Amino acid sequence: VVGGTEAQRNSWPSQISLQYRSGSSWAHTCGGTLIRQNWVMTAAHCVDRELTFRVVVGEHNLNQNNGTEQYVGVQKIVVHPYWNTDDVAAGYDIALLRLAQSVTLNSYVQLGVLPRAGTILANNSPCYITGWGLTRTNGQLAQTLQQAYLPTVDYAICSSSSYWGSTVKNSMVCAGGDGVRSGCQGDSGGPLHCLVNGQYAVHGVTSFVSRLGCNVTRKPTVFTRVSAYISWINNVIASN
Repeated sequence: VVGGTEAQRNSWPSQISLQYRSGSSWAHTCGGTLIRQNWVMTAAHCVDRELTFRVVVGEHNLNQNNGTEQYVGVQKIVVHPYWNTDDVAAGYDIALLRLAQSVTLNSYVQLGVLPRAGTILANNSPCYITGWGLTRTNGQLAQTLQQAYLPTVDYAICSSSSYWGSTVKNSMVCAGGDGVRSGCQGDSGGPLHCLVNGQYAVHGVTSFVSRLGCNVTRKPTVFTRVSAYISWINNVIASN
């Protein structure tokens, strides 16, 4: 997250860190949202590499443990069947991870709230992106979980020629694009949390930013629209 602030440790308890095995260690690569005690929602593109993945729930500072972490292996990966790695503009950038064990819920570890199927946000709706992604274009991952206020940019604006043009689809949510705050590499897969009727719900799965940089005016961060995939999510979980 470029241009954000450190979150409170209990603000975003559905946020997970998706990590891969790197030698004798583990490295954060992506975010995700805990959606059952044994299922995480992330971006398809985060799992294109055939790596060994784990999920960390309750995490806050990737560089300093505080005793609220739980670590669990990824047991099964179900990528959206229409995802194509070489065509992120086509959409379908979503995947579900079944965890090896169910995590324990507490004030740091909670299920994310998903929207009802088909819900679209009015333009300029209030949302926050969260994650450990780069804090500057070509920078480094955050140590502490970051948040940034990123109001939505509706489809009509986001798909206009000076924004994302035909790269954005109605199965996506755009947010931000001021040139100051944005997602960045390493935020992918994580949530866009939007305040509706007094409650935050996870309306987005971080999918892409511009090739030119993370915080780029008229290139809002682009998320998979969770509410386009409710039936898919429920069908995968019921089948597995």
